[PDB]
Formats: sequence, structure tokens, C-alpha cells
Amino acid sequence: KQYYFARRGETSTHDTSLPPPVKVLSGRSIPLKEIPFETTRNELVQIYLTSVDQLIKSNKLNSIPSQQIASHYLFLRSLANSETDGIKKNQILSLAKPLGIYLASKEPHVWKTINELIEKSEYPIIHYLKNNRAHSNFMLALIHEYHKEPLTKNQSAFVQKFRDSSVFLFPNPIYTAWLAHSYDEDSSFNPMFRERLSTNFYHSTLTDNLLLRTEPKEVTLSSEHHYKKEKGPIDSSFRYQMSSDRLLRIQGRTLLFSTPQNDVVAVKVQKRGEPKSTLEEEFQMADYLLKHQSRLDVYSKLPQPLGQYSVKKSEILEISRGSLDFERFKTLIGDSKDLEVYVYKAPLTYFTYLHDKNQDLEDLTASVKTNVHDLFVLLREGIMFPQLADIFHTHFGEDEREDKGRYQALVQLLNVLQFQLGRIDKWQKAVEYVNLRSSGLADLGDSLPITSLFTSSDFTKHYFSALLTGGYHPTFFDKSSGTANSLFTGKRRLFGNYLYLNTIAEYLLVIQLTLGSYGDKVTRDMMDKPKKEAVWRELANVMFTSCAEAIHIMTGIPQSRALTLLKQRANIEKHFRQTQFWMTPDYSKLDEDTLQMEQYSIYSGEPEYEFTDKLVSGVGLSVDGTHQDLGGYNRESPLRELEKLLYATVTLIEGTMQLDKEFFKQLQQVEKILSGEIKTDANSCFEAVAQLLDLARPRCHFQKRLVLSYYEEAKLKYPSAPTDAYDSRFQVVAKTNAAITIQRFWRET
Amino acid sequence: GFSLYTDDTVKAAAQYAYDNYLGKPYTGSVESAPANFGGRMVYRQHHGLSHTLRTMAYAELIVEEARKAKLRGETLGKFKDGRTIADVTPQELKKIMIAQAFFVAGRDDEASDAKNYQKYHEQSRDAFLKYVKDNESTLIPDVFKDQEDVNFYARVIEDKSHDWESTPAHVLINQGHMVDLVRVKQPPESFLQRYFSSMQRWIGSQATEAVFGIQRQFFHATYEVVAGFDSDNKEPHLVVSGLGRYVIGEDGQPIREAPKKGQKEGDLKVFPQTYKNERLMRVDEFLKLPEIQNTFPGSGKHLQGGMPGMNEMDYWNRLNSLNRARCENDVDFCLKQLQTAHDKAKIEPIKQAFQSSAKPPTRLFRGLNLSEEFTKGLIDQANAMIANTTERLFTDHSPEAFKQIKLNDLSKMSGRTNASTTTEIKLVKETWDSNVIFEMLDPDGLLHSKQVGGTESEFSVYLPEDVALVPVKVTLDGKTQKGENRYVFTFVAVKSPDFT
Amino acid sequence: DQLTEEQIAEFKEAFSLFDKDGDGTITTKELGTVMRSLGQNPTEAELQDMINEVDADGNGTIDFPEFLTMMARKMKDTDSEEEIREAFRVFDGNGYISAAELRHVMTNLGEKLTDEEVDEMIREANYEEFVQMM
Ligand SMILES: [Ca+2]
Ligand SMILES: [Mg+2]
Repeated sequence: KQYYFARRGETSTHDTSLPPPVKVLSGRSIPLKEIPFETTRNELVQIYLTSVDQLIKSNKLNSIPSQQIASHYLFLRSLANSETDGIKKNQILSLAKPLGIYLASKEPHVWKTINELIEKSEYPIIHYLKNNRAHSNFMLALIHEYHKEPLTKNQSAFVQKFRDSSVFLFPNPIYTAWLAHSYDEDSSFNPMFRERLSTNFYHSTLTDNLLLRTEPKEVTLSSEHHYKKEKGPIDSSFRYQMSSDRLLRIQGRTLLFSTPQNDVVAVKVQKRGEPKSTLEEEFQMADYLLKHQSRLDVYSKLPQPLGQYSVKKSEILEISRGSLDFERFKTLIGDSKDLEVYVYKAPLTYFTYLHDKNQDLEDLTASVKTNVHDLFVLLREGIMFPQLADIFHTHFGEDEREDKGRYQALVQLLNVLQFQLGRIDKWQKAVEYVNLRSSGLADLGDSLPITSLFTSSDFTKHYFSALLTGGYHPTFFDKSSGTANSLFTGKRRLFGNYLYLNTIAEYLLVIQLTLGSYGDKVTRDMMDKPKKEAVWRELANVMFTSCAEAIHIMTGIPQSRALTLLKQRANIEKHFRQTQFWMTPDYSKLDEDTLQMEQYSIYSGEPEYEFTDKLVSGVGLSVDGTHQDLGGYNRESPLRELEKLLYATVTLIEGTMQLDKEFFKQLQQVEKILSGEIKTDANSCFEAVAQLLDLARPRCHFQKRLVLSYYEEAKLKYPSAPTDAYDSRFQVVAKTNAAITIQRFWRET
Repeated sequence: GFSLYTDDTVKAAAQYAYDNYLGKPYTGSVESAPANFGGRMVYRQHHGLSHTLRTMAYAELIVEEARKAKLRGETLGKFKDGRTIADVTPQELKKIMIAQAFFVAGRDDEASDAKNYQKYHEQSRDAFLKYVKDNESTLIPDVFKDQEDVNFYARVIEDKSHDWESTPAHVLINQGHMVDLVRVKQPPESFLQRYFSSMQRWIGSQATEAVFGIQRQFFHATYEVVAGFDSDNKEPHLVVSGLGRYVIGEDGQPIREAPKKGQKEGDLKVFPQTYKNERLMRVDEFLKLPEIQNTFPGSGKHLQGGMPGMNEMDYWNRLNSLNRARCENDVDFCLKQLQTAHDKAKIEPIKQAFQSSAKPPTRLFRGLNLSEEFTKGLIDQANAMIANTTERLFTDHSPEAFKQIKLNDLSKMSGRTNASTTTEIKLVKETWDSNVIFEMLDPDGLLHSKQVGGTESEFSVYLPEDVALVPVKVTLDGKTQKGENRYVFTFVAVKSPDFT
Repeated sequence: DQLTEEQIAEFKEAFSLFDKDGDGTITTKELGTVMRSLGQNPTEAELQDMINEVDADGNGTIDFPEFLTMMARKMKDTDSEEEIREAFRVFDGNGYISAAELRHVMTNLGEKLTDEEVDEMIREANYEEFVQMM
């Protein structure tokens, strides 16, 4: 009964029917070339192995900090456990042997720590780097020190983009496992390298290096999907007797009419500039979601559509005359003696926005839960909403900017040389008429099929031209071959994955701006600072729970565990503080000294927000002088834990999916051995099962129970095999399995 | 390099020492009353978190001024071998700062009793050793070379002897703790002079003046009472060496010994006893004797002792403000305050060395790919010009800084055209990855720059010939993708009308 | 009875993990794997029973409500004294090991308990005795 009409899969590429990758400048047509990721990565790993060989044969091994030698050794052991060829594996182990000897001699405590990491995991470098040791690029340091022969241009570009950490050079399974375990409870990793001058943030480079390793997604909609199945036209077998004796109000271009059954009949008249196709599309989508509500398990109250037809503008302008905004309405609707109206019957809460301040925090929590759940359940079904709200960046050059002014929640991924999230222009007028309601979702007409993200659609060609046409910058231009080489042009093959993650991030950004608008409107009527702080604290809780529900719906991770993984990465306290500070005009009263002293507190361990523009009093940051912006002009957004929360959410979703891919790729390799299809020694089978153990979700136990069962079957195939290297980790798995099956027994009674 | 303010290791050690020792109420019934600033309780108000963080900053600043003094050709001290505080490495300084986080962790009151002294010092040693035993993982591989290393530092914490003048770690950890207790002792003219003559033995006059100027600015930053030096005070002079007095013998002349080869040597030290004339010697007459005037600058020079501005009305309620308790109970906040203070103390000697002075951006980066020999010949000049501008405390220095700046023609590569800069350091690294980055600071809009429209964050700057660029600090920020050192110079724009 | 919530969360995570295209339906080719991952490793005939019973039209796909009903009908008389004995024997060995190691492992392994919960269960207790005294 309950299932989705869309299904995921892998495709060859998304680079079909795109704008040809050329940059036209001064009559020159500069071709744009891709720098292959998983080939330059391998070239650099081989240069690293050569550098390790030079380091060993140079006897300068004592002149390396003993934690970097431990890092080199653990990386070599992990890398040799990831290789499948015997010759390369044995070369890597012959490299790792002298380092192990030197560490056992010089630093016996570091050696005792290494030897306990190794009897625990097959990739012991991921557990060694779950802390601020990740910010040390030991691989690149060794490459720079001993490989004096110059790197090529592709390797130089790879070094430039991924200069921060050394995990950006791990092969796919090791990097996916490290990324997923960075979010573990026992991890202190934070993608922030606070140095003496700059305080580099690279939380986006994590998702950038994760996505360049993925395979292009493709969503196939079923035959009975809304955007595949066709239904007959709409028959005007029903007309609504519009009577000003029952008109409640005029909301935008919708006339609300009271009902004896306490519902509200909305008559949505055609806007100026839209065809009958839009109104009939909304009719069809409403009927679809009413038909398939129990299947999708949607929480919203849905607008039951009654009809769609044409009425004389005389009747509209005579019913609408007795109101307040009757003139404004008269300018919105189209100019014609007959107007297309769509008539539905919605509950009253459908016309209350989500940021409405007449709802207590309990009702706001329930409504935000409903809206987030339905948004992501419909994203799983193949339906996206590119216009939940009109969030904009820099209205100034709107029409001539590559993004058309529209706000990109993941701007660092979808552009070359863009490092922070930019200013939100009039962040409150952007959600003024949001499509999130106290009952659920609304305005289901300006939806889209998810397949518009993976193809060169009009939405994609309109807003994401930079991503789809390749990246250019005067420094990419290889003056010899006359083409601009870039790691960013490769994203042409994969641009659908970036747009998927950007859709998730922008859903969450709209939820955040809606909650911030609610808080800003509801705390203006209060002077009791404790209650205002309690409001903003509960709103931060709502935001983090909404991101955890997004993660749960997309990946399946339980919501509590996803919340814990999130709270490892983004600080909820600094989020509540920064939202309270910047989403209210109260910082406009403070002078310079008090402003800096309060930023010291809200940022708490990282640089402050530096802005040079004058604050309009009573307003805040503003370029027009009457509506508040989130950020200065030509500068970033001051909500930094929001950006970290968005990137943590999308990185968790995509990394969980990729780690499940690695897990099943290794599980089928394991099962091909326990059936005789690949006859190898006992060490090969045990290494396979142990690698399978190293690829399970952090704190997910049924995966480890599965791997343990495979290990038992492997022992039943190789009876007399020596298991002195793997008995420990699977003993721990058996112990925690016994603990779980005990807790569930006692907890029941 | 290494900085106390952005380390997350000394910060973790300080957070530990606070959550376990420095944030716990006193139990000694001797000045154990926890104060209440604003609404927040401050238990250890004299040897708390603020004190330890200021001592760490003192160690950092002392080694910085020593390095700076070595460049201009000074004659420093000797630690039993060819070495001085100018030769302390960043790892040794990190070890010293980790030690200084627990130096007063094991106290229970402000009793100066010798038995209490040794008890508190050995309890501090025990707390330090317990922290090291707890976090041995990331301490012995990198921070502490061996276990004999941790034992040496725990033995300099316990301070069983008084061999402060033995090794650089001893001198740092002990001066930083003694020079801080100079705003509480009542007679400033004696304690300040004692600490001044005890520190200038190691570094020098011009650098000790800087240490104490930046100390006063640290006090202002962390909301502490700032004493006022005055070379015409009539309070009886107390010798901080021990606790004695100076009495003049029967006409006006202090009682002095009769040693070999000279009847004019060390003043005779007298404990507090009877008089009659046998009257004591006040700090005024003590600071103008021939054997102390020619070695102490403050002889005949005064200080205001407070904020240049706000009077005692709001000064008291800013000292007793709520942000003082927050500075006493948050490592992040106190570190931010000390960091801002040190940055302004690094910049302001330039502004005061010269005469009085869309939106323009403050910080503008400009990459450059230069040679290596030329880069060395550039770093030499930049450091030689940085090591001539110390934060003077008593004597306003000279126009010599102005003449050295104008004679040093390093500023020609920094301008004289329409330079193409940016406000992102990542853009300089991820596009050109230059090896010589010039970071120009525009504190008050003196740098006429215009946006050119990622070339939206890029700017075009033109340096007016009435404005000069003076180097604040050379740096080293890793290696570029071509495998070469990347030096991040730092300049500041100053209105220099005399540079026509 | 019915299955709890910490069991439903695990069932939903497993069903979501082994649904490789994310359409909310798992094939019969990995129903055996999703049941082995849950500590239910049945014979080929035991799985064929549900292959025939559940799939009565040949669709070859299970929905999560159907999977839950199947997994609850399977867990009717599968957990018993044998299961509890194996659970206690993995820790032990004559029948009593320690009460300290128990309190340690019941707060660090799996869905960790609390002091009050563990102590109460410890007070409710001799492995076999405590397992047959409930
Ligand atoms: Ca499926
Ligand atoms: Mg702009």
C-alpha cells in the first residue's frame, strides 16, 4: 500500500543536451575542460607512496613528528587493506613495515596506541583522525618534502582545492567511512582550522569531495505518477455562488468565503500573466495528493478542489468591492472580461501562514513538523517545490546575474570561487507569503518533477547556468592547450546531485526563515528577557529537530540518532544566540563597543562578523532602509551555525547514501566468497568480512549483526584458520548484541 | 607558528583548570570570600582564570619582545649557556603555557605562609601531573618530548627552591606570575621598579617598557584596577626583595655598607624597627639616587593611572561591571579580550609614532609571486623595521621611527599603481596561490579603494602619496601548491603628511 | 503484546537500508538478508513460506506495513529460555559472573540504560536465576 512512485538509480552521466562548455570573452571561445577527480586522486596517492619510499631510504625518519609518523603508518595500513591486488598491497605493507619498526623502537606508547587501533578496525586511520589531527595534511606535506619533481597542472589544482585535510586523498570507502564517523559521539572533529590569521572553514569542502566521488543519480517515475500519467480535462459541472454576504477576506488574489460547515471556500482568481494551465495544474495536483494521501502518508490537511472555470470580471469585482484591500487585489488579477478561477474547500488554518504570531509554540512545533514531513515525503515521491518562498540575494543586478538573484543555499558547491553564504535581501518579506501553513503545505501548483534537477530543464537552465556550463577564471587557463581546466567542469557530469542537495538545503532555509520571522514577530511584544530567550531557544530546538526529520526521511536514520549526529557538528547554543541576535532589530540600538562585546559572546570561539555599513536605527542592517537584511552588502550571512547545520544535514544525507553503496558493494564481494565463486585463502575472506564491518553506519547495530553472521559463516568454511587478528572486534560485536538482547527483555517488563 | 589565542590546546588546558580548580570556591578562610560582580559569583578574584590567562599572555609577550630586541642588536642574558629568552621555540613556549595554566590551580586562599606556599605549589604540580596523565594521548607525542620533560615542568611548578634565574622556562613562569601582581601591591613606585629591574636584566630597557605598556593595556582589557606611577610620592619606600625598609643616616644619607674596593655600594637593608635622625626613605628620594636614575626610565616620569578619559564615576562601575565576572568565568571571552588588546598594542605604536590623523573595506589582500632571494631580502627589511617600534611606556620615543620608515623603501612594491586586491584570503590562495601575500589594513578609510565588480569581492586600490604602508608583522602560513613557502606580510595605512 | 518503538526504529532503518532504489518496497532477493540482519536467519523453506504467503500475486515486493506484520507474526514464539540463556552465557562460567560488569555493560553497549534502571534490574536479581525470575 504505502510506497513511492519514484525510484532511484545510477545513470551514465547528466551531461546530455547541456549548454556547450565554452566561455565567450572578447570574441574568444575558450573551451572548458574537466579535471578528472578519481584519476588525479590516484596519481597523488602514488606520488605519496613514492615519497614514503624516499623518506624511508633517506633515513630522515627521526626528523618527523612522531604523530605524523603514526599517521603515515596508519594510513599505509588502511590503504593496504583497501587494495585488492596482491602486488600493490604487499608494496604498501613493505613501506609500512620500517615505520612500524621505528615507532616500536622510539615511541612505545604511540606504538601501543596504534596496535590497539589496528586490532579494532581495517581502516585504522579513520579512528585516528576523528579529532583535530585531521587538520594536518601529512600526505601533502610528505609529497611536498620529498617528491621534488614538479606536480602537473591537474595535480596542482587538486592540491589547491583540497589543501586543508589529508582525508581528501583517501580512496572512496575509507573517505566515506571517515566522513560518516566524523559525526560519531566519540569524535571531536570540526571542519574549522583556526590559525593565527584566517580561521579557515571547510565544512563545504567535505561535501564537495564527497560529491565528486558519487555516480550520477537518476530518478525514474512510475507510470501512474502525477507527471507521467495523464488524466482527462476538467469539466465545469460545478459553479460556486459567490455572495459578498459570506466573504471573509481577500488574501493575495484569493477570496475566502465562510461556510456553514466551518470550512472556507477559497476562490483563487487568475493572476495577471499566468495561463489557465497553471490553475488546472494546481487542480490536478490537489486531486492527485488527495487520491494518494494515505499511500504517501502525508500529514497536511489538503485543499479539496471543487472546480475550475471562468467567471465574468463583473462578478469578481462586485463581490470583492466590500473589503479593505479591494484596490490592491484589483491590480493583482488579470485584465480580461472573463477570469479563470480555481475553487477549493480548505480548512481555516490553511490560510494562516506558519510565521503567524497568533499561534503558541506548541502549535508552531506541530505545524513545522507537518510541513517538513510533507515536503520531504513529496521529495521522495519525485515532486519538488522551487518556490516555497521568494528568497533573494542582491536584487541589484538580478536579471543579469548567473543565479538570477535567487538565493542558493549551497552557493559554495554550485559556483567557482564562492566561499560563504551571502546576504539574504529583506529576509522577512521573502517569507511574508510563504507556502507553509498551520495545516500543512499550500500552493501545490508551482511544483515540479524531481527529474527537472537531473536534466537541462528550464528551471535548471534558468537558475544554475554556472553549474551547467562549466567554470571559468583567468587562472584556470592553460596557456599551452588554450583551454580552461577545472575540477568544477567535471560537475557537469554530476550536476543533478548538487541540485538535489541544494533543494534539501533550501527547504531547510525556508523553514529557518519562517521560524525566525515567527520569533521576531512574537518577541517584539515582550520586554521580559527570560521569555524572549526561551522563545528563541525553543525555535532553535525546532530548527534542529526539523533538520533531523529531513535526515530521517531521506536516509532512514532514526530521528534521535540523526539529531545526535547533527548536534555533534553544529552547536545549538550558538545557533539560538545568533538567530536571536541577528533576526531582531535590537542590535541597532547598541553602539560599536557593546556590539563587538555581544558578538564576542554569540560567536564564542571563532572570529566575529565584520561589517562596515551603517546600521539604520530601529531596523538593523538594511540597504533600502526600511526592511532588515541578514548580512551586510556584498558580505556573507552572519548566521554561521545555520550554514554549518545545512552543510551537516546535506553531508549526512549524501554520505549515508554513499556509505550504504560502499557497504553493499563490499557485501556482494563477501557473499561471492562464501559461495565458492571466488576461491581464496582464509586471510582474504577474513579481510573481506572485516572491511565489511568497517563500513557500517555509526551506532547502527543490525549492520554489525549482519557482518557478525557473515563472520560466523566464514569461520564455518575455513575451520582451522587462525583468527588471532579479528577475534577482538567481533567479540565486541557479540557482546553488544548480547547486551541489546538483554536490555530489550528487561525493558519490556 | 603558535599563538595562545588560537590554539584549542592551551585553551583546553585552561578550560580544564577552570572547571576543576580555578572555578571552584576557595576553602582557606583567608580572603576566601567570593565576590559578586553584577549577578555572577567570582570565587578566585585575585588568582583566578583572568590571572592565569594574563600570565600566559605575559609569557607570550615577553618572548615576543625578546625576539624583537635580538633583531636590533641588543645584549641579552645567558641561561648558563649561549642562549636567551630570544631563543625559545614555539613548542617550548607551548609547554610553558600548558604549565602556566595550573601554576595556581592548587590554592585554597591568599595566605603567603611558607608552609601554605609550598603546599599550594605542590598541589598545583599534582594537578598538572594529573592532567598530563589524563590526556597523555596528545601530550607526549608532540607537546612534551619525554616523561622527564613533564617531570621537569612539574618540578618548576612546585618551585621547591627559588631558582627563578636558572632556565628560560623558570624565568618565564615566575616573572609572568610576579609581574602580574603589580596592580594590587600598594606602593607602585617600588614594586614596578623592582619588577622592571628584574626583567630588564634578561631582555632590555626598550623591551621591558613595551612589556609593561602592553601589561597596562591588558589590565584595561580584562577590567582590572590600573595603578598610577608617580615619581614624587612621599610614601616610605619598601624593598620588594623580601620585605624591608631604607633608613637614612642622621643627615639625609642612607645607611650603606663598607665593602671592598669601594665605600659606595649596596644599600643596607633594615627590617621594620625603631627610628630616631633614623627616619625611613620614601619612594621619591629612592628613585633619584645616582645608582638607580641612570638605569630606570620612570625616575622623574609619571603616569595617570586609569582610563584616558572617563572619570571615577563610571570607572568604578566598569570595574565592578558584569562583563568582569564574564571575563573571570569564560576562557573564550577572556582570550578574545586579551587578543584584541594585543592586536591594538601591536598596531598603536605606529599610529602614535606618527602625527595625528559604498564603504571602504578594512582588510585587503594582494598576492605576489616573487623570487626567493628577493623574498629573503624583503623579510630582512620588514623585520628590521618591525623591531624598531616598541610600545614605549615612560618616554615617547622619537621621530627616529618616522625617519627609519621613510628611509626603508619597502613600500614601493606595495603601491605606486592601481593594484588589484581582494577581501578574501582564500581567493588569493585558490586562484594564484602566491608566495608573497601583502595584507593591507584600512582602519579608518585612509586607503581609497573601489570595487571593480569571483571578481565581485575583488577591489582596486590606489595609495595616496600622503598615506604610507607600515609593516605590522611578517608571518608564515604554510606552503603553496608549487611547494614553496608562503609569507603573509601585514601592513597598515597611516596618514603621513611628512612623506611628501 | 505488540512490537515496541526501539524495535520499529530498527526495522525501519533496516528496511530503508536494504531498499536500494528507495521506492519503499524491497524485493524477495534481500528479504532474507534483511531478516538475517535482524537476528532471524531462517531456512530456505522457512523463507519460501513467506515468499508464497506474502506475495500472493507475484509482485515480489514487500511494503513496510507488510514487512512489519510479517516480522511481528514471526516474533511470536521465537524468543525463549534458550535465547535468554545464550544472552547470559555470552557474558559468563557456571551461572554467575559478576554484578559490576553487568552494570558497566548495560550503560556502554547498545541502547544504554541509566543508573536507576540498571540498579533496579540489579535489585530485581545468579544469571539463570534472574532470567527465570521474570
Ligand atoms: Ca525497491
Ligand atoms: Mg551583490
